[PDB]
Amino acid sequence: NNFIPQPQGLLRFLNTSFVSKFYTPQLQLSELAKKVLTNIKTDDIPVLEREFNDNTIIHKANDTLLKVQAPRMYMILQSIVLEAYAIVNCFVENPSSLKYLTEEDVSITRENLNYVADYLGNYDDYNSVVLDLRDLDLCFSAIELQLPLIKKEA
Amino acid sequence: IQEVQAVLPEVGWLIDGDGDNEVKFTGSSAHEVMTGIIRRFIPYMKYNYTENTIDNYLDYDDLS
Amino acid sequence: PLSTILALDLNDNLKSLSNIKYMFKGAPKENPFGTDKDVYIDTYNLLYWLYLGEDEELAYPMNINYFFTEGRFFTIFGKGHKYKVDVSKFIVGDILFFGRSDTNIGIYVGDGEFISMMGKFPKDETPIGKYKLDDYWNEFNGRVMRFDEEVYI
Amino acid sequence: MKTRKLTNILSKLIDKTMAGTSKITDFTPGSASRSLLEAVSLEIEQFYILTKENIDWGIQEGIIEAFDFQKRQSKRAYGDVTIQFYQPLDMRMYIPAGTTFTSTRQEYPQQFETLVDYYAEPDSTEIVVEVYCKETGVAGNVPEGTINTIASGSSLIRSVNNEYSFNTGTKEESQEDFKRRFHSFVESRGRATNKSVRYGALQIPDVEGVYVYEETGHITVFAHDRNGNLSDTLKEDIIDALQDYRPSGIMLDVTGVEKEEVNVSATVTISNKSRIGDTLQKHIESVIRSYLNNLKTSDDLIITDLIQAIMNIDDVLIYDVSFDNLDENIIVPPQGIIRAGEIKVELK
Repeated sequence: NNFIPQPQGLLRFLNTSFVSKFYTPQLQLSELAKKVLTNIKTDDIPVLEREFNDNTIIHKANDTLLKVQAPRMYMILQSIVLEAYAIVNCFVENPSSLKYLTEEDVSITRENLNYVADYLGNYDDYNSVVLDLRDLDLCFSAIELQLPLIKKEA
Repeated sequence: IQEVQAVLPEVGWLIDGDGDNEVKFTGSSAHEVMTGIIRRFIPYMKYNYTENTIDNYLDYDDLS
Repeated sequence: PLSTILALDLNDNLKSLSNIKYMFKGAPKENPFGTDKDVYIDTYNLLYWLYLGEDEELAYPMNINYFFTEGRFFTIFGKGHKYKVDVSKFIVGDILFFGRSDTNIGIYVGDGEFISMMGKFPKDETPIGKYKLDDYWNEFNGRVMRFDEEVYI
Repeated sequence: MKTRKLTNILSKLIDKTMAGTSKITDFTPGSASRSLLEAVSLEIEQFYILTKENIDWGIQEGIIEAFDFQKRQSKRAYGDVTIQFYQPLDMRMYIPAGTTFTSTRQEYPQQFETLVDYYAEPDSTEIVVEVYCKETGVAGNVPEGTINTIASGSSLIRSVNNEYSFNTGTKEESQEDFKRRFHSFVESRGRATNKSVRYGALQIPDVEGVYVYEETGHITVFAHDRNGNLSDTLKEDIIDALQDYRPSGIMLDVTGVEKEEVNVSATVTISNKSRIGDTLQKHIESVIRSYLNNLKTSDDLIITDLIQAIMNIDDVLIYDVSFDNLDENIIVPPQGIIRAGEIKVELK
């Protein structure tokens, strides 16, 4: 936010029974997501006047009927994007945001990511969305192992 | 070329720098200007290759 | 608008204002509209008397220097260019200049016409009238201005 | 061949593995066998997903190949410009094709060029010519008054400007657009039909909006580009290319277009009492202009469609929308087209 703007669509998207045997989800919000989300809600953030890259996962979620068919699952997708968006920001810019994220907060994202993946797999409509999130499932685990080690290094 | 007029009877070119051999290249970046500069003269530089000319051998693309 | 309404009123009453005569720099102290007697008035004083009937006062004799610094006008088209296709875009009430040295001015009216006084220089007896723009298009000079009262003072 | 989630495949594989022995039933996350099975199941799921996507792509490619109805590539942007001279012209000048036009604005460095020569008549003051953008895509849709200079000597030219925006510049057609075009083509095999004439007139890539009006003994065709201005060359090309679909025993004519004007006034009650400034009003007005200008002659203005278009913004921000003037749907005449005029938007 401090350095460069963000797309309008992502800003609009971010601001806002079934159970898996292996996975047990929970709604524990990360500490970093608590503060970053307030900035997105407030107007103090640059934003572009045009949008591109329609192949992103955000447009896939908007196109499908996940909002009305499964708003609870739609809410979890926003939570995953919120934590995912914040951890991208700190490395590129604003290193002061470090020492506000822990391995437990990142670990629970995979639990929610796998929990919603099973529900999306019951229908063939969400194949594109399932193909994207599974790629990030292995991405977060690498960050979890290195996050304690990177924090001490910095 | 010093002594060429290239006039027409009761006809003229609205854009200046015409009739003479003047050529103007315009663009907002080097890759835009360089593409016009190379493209102006490259295809006419013919040779006796059995197969083409310099354009096929030289890509001169991916400029920025 | 004030200027458009005044121009329409002048056009409606144009035939009845035969008492007003043409002179080079006529600056009479008597209002032409408040007297039946004939009086010699030029275009600048005519405009001054027309705009003095309402609350607006302007100044006297309202020569060419009035437009330079008083701020009562904003230019629409500058001098030095002359396009016959853009004439239709004008609106009634716009002031039309004439002459190479701002010798005379006029008020634009629809249907490609303008209102001004034309005649021989040494105090012609011809009254005010309306003339087609085709013959006088040559001496138009391209200068056009417009009025504005809401923001002034 | 059917989609199956990772968990079901993993459970089936674990159940199969447990047959014949009982020295394996320990599948905590720390176990390496569970990790290997998870990786295998993930690869199988990705293989199934990619197989389904490739099957869909192959169906599309077969549809392309069978009827030779190739997808439309990137479409060039083009429009019209006005050339202004210092003084009225005295001699018939010449403007060869390929003359460049460039915008001095740094935000829009894209260039334009001509294709057809134009001749300026004597005693002229202005002339209108067509310019085609070299680049193809969204960059060609520049705002109004973007082109300022000809990027040449311009000895007899003072300035150049465009009175209308560029809308023909579009990206590659999506899958849904190609599907609709192919459905129209399939339904268009029977000539001497209105649905067939629709495809016959729409076969030209430049045409976007098109409508056909029929009467007792005459057929009339109404069509236009995205900008909404028919051209003589387009009419000639339509006549030349439509001979394979015209009715044999009935005359046909391709002409007629008119820009219908309407003023839209709407009242918006934002959920957040704060941030009700004019910037968001300007953004909403621009969105409404883009929506209304995108309509075609066949389409007609609908209140609910406008509500859906404007309410694409998240419902949390905009809580209620209403129209002070618009209360009933408006039926566009066949020749005319509805589009934005002067739009006024206010909070309350």
